[PDB]
Amino acid sequence: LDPNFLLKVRQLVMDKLSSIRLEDLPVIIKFILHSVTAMDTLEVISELREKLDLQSGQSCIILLFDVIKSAIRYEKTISEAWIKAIENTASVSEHKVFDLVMLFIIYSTNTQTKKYIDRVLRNKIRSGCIQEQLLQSTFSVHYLVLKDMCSSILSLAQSLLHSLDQSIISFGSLLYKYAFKFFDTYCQQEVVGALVTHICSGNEAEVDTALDVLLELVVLNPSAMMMNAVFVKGILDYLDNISPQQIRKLFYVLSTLAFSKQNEASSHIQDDMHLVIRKQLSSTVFKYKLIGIIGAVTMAGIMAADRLSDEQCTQVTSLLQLVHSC
Amino acid sequence: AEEVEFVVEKALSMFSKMNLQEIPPLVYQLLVLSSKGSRKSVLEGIIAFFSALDKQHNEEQSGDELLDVVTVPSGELRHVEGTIILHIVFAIKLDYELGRELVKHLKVGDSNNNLSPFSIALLLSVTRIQRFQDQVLDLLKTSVVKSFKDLQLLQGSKFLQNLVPHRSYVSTMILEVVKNSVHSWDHVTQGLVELGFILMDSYGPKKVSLSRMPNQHACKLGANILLETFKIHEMIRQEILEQVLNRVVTRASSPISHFLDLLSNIVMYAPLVLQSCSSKVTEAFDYLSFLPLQTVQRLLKAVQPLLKVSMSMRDCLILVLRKAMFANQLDARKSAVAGFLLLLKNFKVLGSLLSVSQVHVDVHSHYNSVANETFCLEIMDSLRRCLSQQADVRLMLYEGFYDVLRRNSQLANSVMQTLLSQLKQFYEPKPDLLPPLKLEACILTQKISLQEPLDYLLCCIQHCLAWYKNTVIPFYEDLDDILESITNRMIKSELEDFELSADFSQSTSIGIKNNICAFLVMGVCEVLIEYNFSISSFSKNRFEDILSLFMCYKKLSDILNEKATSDSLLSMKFVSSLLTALFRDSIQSHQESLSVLRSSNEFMRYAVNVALQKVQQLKETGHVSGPDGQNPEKIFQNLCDITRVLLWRYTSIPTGKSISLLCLEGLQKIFSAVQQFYQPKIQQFLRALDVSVTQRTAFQIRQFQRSLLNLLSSQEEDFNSKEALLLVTVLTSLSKLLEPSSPQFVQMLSWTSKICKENSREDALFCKSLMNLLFSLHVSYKSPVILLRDLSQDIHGHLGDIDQDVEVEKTNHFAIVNLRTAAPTVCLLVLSQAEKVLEEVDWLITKLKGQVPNQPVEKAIIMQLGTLLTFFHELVQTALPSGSCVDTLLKDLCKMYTTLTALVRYYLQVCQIPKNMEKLVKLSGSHLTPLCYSFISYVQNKSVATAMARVLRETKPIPNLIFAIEQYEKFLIHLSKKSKVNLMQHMKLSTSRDFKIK
Amino acid sequence: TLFRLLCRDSGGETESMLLNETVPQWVIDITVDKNMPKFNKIPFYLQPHADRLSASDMLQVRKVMEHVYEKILAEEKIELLCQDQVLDPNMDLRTVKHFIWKSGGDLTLHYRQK
Amino acid sequence: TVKKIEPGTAADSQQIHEEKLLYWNMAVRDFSILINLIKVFDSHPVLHVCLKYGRLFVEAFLKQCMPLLDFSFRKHREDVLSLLETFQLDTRLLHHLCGHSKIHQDTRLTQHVPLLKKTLELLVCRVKAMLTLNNCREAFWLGNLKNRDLQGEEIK
Repeated sequence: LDPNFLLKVRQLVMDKLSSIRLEDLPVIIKFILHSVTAMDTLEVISELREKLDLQSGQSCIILLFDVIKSAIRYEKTISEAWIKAIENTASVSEHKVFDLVMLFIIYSTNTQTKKYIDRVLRNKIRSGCIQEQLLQSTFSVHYLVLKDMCSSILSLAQSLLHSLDQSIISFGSLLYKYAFKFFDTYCQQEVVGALVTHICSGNEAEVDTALDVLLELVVLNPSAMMMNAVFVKGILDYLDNISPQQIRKLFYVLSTLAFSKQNEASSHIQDDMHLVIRKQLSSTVFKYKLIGIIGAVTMAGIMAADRLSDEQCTQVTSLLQLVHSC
Repeated sequence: AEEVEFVVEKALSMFSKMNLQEIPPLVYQLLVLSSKGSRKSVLEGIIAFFSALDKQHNEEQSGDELLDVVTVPSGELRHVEGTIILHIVFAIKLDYELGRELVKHLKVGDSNNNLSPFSIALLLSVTRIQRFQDQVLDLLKTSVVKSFKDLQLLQGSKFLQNLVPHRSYVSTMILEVVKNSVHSWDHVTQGLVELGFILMDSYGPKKVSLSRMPNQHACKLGANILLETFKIHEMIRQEILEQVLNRVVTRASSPISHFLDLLSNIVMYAPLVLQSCSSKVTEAFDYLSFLPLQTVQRLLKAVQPLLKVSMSMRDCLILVLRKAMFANQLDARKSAVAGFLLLLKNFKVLGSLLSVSQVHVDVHSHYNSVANETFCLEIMDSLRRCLSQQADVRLMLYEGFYDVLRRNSQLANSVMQTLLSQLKQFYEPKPDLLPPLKLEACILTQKISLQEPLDYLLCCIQHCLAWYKNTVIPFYEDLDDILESITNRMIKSELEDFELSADFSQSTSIGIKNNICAFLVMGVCEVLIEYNFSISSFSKNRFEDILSLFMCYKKLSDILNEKATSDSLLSMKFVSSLLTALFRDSIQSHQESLSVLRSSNEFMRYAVNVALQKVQQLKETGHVSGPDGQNPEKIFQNLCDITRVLLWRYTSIPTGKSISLLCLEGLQKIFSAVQQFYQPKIQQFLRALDVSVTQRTAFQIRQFQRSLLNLLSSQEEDFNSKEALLLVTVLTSLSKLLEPSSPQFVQMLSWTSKICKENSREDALFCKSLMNLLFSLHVSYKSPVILLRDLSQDIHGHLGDIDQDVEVEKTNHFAIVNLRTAAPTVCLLVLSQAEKVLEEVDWLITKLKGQVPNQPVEKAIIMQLGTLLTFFHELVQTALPSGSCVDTLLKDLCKMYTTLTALVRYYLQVCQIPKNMEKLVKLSGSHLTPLCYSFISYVQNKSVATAMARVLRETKPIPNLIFAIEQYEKFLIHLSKKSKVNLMQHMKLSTSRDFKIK
Repeated sequence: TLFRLLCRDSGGETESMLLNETVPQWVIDITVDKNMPKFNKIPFYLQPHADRLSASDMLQVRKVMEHVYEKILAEEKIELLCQDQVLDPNMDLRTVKHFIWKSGGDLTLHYRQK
Repeated sequence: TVKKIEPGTAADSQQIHEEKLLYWNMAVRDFSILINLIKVFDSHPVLHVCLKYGRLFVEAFLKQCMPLLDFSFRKHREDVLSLLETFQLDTRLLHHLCGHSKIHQDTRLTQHVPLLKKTLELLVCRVKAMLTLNNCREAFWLGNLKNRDLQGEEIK
């Protein structure tokens, strides 16, 4: 057809994007995305950003995002034009949940845009364009679409925690916390496994931040962390490259997790933590004996924490007598 | 702390004595000890030890498979090195600082002799830690690019070759890292693939010279890495093909020629592709309808080796193509036509041999040829239905029917009847009605666009008919009679019957219709010229028809040209055949008929010019437009036949442009095209013209050398500048074939030097080309610093001195350097060559500086800088024009002083001072520095926003030189303090300038 | 079973297409590409009876006899032994390692003057 | 303080340019008094400060004052010439300090000479650009200033 005629009818479709129904959005978005050329890619994508509001509701949105994934699967320039549209934005209120979801979609789909998405994401976080409440709203109302690419989110989160800016570091911590809360059991174990690798890395700032996330995950979801105690306990094998301050924090999250609940699952880790400390206290190495004193005092504080029966009171008494004797 | 270092060094010495199988346990313990103490020392010892093992193993392995002294078997050596690598990588996971030391120790611009097959393989597996993935892969990317720059610089300069002993390059190391990865190095493959794609992504062609070759070499390395990793490792070949298809299957229209070649090489191992990575090919097929036509044609040609052996892929493609053709959406039927053409152009046998609960059943039925014919006829009939579509689809079919009919001789009747039916729609059967072609039915009005390419329809008909009469004979008579009738009525048409000069405008509707109709008439005349040449053999009557057809073609061409293009429709085989008979035919019977064509000089020009177009198409696109225009073997054969005629006509008879001059232009284009594309066939190419490549090339070179002498023997006003420039261009291209270590090369250099020393032409362009040839030959022979020094003296003599009170003696070393060409032609040329000399010396100093043979290198460096000092000494006191000569000289003096500073800083590191270095310092202070100030004074004294930028830009060069001299003298104070010898006694006090306004 | 055919039926039209689909790459390398398989080597270090070497498995003892001869006609003056047993000069190291060596270490051959 | 002064635009008030020219004159006078203190206080720490911050003063002069002189050279010509002549006396003492540093071969001092010499020559070229933008290129003219000691005695 006539090139100008196609643009004119495309503009007519774009004009009423707000007043159309929800089911016809996938095909309409499919038509707009497919009927583009090289020079108008920047402008059509930019116009689509401000015009699309997205405000059977879940199913239509899922089918909407499924079309976009298929529409940009073989089109790299369209994805690059979307990031350029986001980067040019200079107002916080214009950034929206749909803006953040699309950034994760391009990251998971196209592997050639990883570095560009990362660099712009650092800039928006540093400038405050992307903020915790926007991230919280994104996960809260669109965790169905985000769940299919938890590994893509976690890879982004793990990379963000390697930075040197507290604003970026705090965002990467939240990306870990929200992934743990809103995803399934398998992606939760990846979150804990990723944190364990951060603690066993060697960077001071990385270790303390990951321990902060571990403590947070225990407090909000003790039940989900009780199933991951085996991986958290594995950090005790790498106490050589951990400072005494981080050892005390590591024993704090372990002890507060074991005594968080009183179910049969917690009784197994409760006695397992006792066994580890009883043999650090009795170790021949002086370094491990000092670690056992730190851990045993840390655990005794949580057992005796006031909110305790006589049998509970004699357990903390028994542990203290062990440290005093050793 | 120091205790840990001492015990580590002791264990490093024990490495040699103990067994290799005990090394991995020692390294694991040594890495743990490294955590609480020294980290770089442990890593350096392990890397250095295993590199020596790799080097020793390579030397002892190289040789015959007889009894060899094998200290370590290759099988166990790779196993040990593999487990050492995994221990280091695992240690880095728990020790971040260990990873930083490894990157720092292996950080690259320098050769970085620490890099080795062991250290490269160590880095590739380190990429499995995402904390180090980007910086390690960036470290490797910079290493290979810098390595290729080293190789390029060494190859082009003879001065460096005599000095620098050959060293292994990072490109070679990585290739054998892939080779050694076959010993279960699965941890290296992941980073191996990413490095290959980074090299292709970062350094792929961007067509959308100094850096293009290393970029092309870097991109080719990525293809080699990916291809070799594909063959060896099965768990990674699925990822490689998916990433390759991602880059290829796009609508972005980015340059993907390098990825398409990698895809073609990968699919050569079709059983490897079908075994694991089989779904990716089918998914790419599903997207063929959405892709543009050009992408589909190139993608399908890339996967052609896969479809040749596999039926399932061919069957899946047919299903996709059939679905795409039936789709109402356009731009998908065009791809279906392209897909069905390619399948039918290449394969004689087409065809084979579901729901949730539906399965396929292996029916054991013998192949049926009759059923195959119906399968092919069904597609052929579908393609006939596409001849009523847009002219884009019609153009594809006309180009494809010739190859379809050659492949499937059983489709000859179907194709010919299809062509006949289309021709009847535009042919007037009336014996007396003019014109014989309805050019108004070929025009679609809705804006005016072309509907039927009538000229291309007859080209396909004429070629298909020609194949029919010589392939299946040992409707055709109807076609033979129509073409004769068309020829007669086109000749007797007076160009008024075609409704043609009435408007011929590029904007009005009638002008657009007239312009298109002009192209069709010329296109038809070319095809009919080709038809009448072959038919009736060499007959005078038919050749008179050709001449009459040419006049109709030429007359319409002149009208369109002066009121103001398109490719010629002659096949390259016909052009080669036409030229051979038109210039090199002496058979008695043919001479009578050929005298008709030879009598028209305009026809002579037309025949040669079309041959130049065919060669030009090869250079631009890599293939020729006409039939058999994508067959490299047949293009090369025509190139040899055309070259023989062009060589003969130019040399046998000397001299718009003349015929002999046009043959010279074609010769230059062919020589460039042959070397660019048919590199391995150069010996065959030179053989076909009428010993080795150097001996045959020298025979042609001497043959063009005599031609240049004839023009130079003529007068100044009669000097044919256009021909002389072409001869030097031909000589330059031919001289690229001579071996530098041969007497033939020496004769070529001696002849070029003699021509420059004796011939004085007033053509600036001729002098620039001649000097460029002389310098190109000289640099590959020896250092041109002595040549540069003599040329600078000529410029000084012709242009005078800035002192205005002294008289400079005219050396007249070279006659080509006269008062007109001395500036800005020769001066800018010699300055660019001295720039390359300084880049060579800067490269040597950088290597020596990082190295700590030194005494031979140091003497050569000082000898180069000593001679180049006298070259600059002549230029700084020459009255150069205020243009770019002064700008380039000031920039080059800054480079000279930067190079001197780099040499001085080298001795600061070494001298804890030889006589040659001292004399170089003395010479710089007595012959360059005081005269640089005089030149600065000379330049400055004599004389919207764009002007604002210009005036501020001119304030940069002189202060840049002042900093360079002061930086040079700053480090000479350091050297005099360190070496206890006063080097500042040779340097006078710096001279400063002040401004004062009149 | 991917495909079954007789030896004489490979030249048929239907069998050739089926062979292209089913024949694996490791058979294509030798039958179509005409490549040559690897040559395995055994590393053996000679020790004088009272220097590691690797060679082809089908290398005869006579070749090891003459290598020592240049180090110090060759067959008549030098005798090789392994595990205190004299070695047949026409015999190869592949047979030596499998039969006489009777050990899990690298093959050791001892050279002594006849 | 010098870095904070802005050249303004050619469309600004005429008296505003006059006060900036007067302000630049006072800055140069303070520079003249400060730099001249090295004749009596000629120790290494004093010369190092003069060598380092003397360059920075010239760097700020040709980045701030020089664009200002481009706008106002026709209406204000005697002031611009007098300002340049007064500043030229300061730059001459900067050149002699550079020569003094190299003559005594003080490594801590000669490591500031190359960048000061570049900026001092950059000022001479920048004055030529100002004249060229004002169609007075033929009025520009160089000369080799004599090499002097810190006290002022000619070195010859």
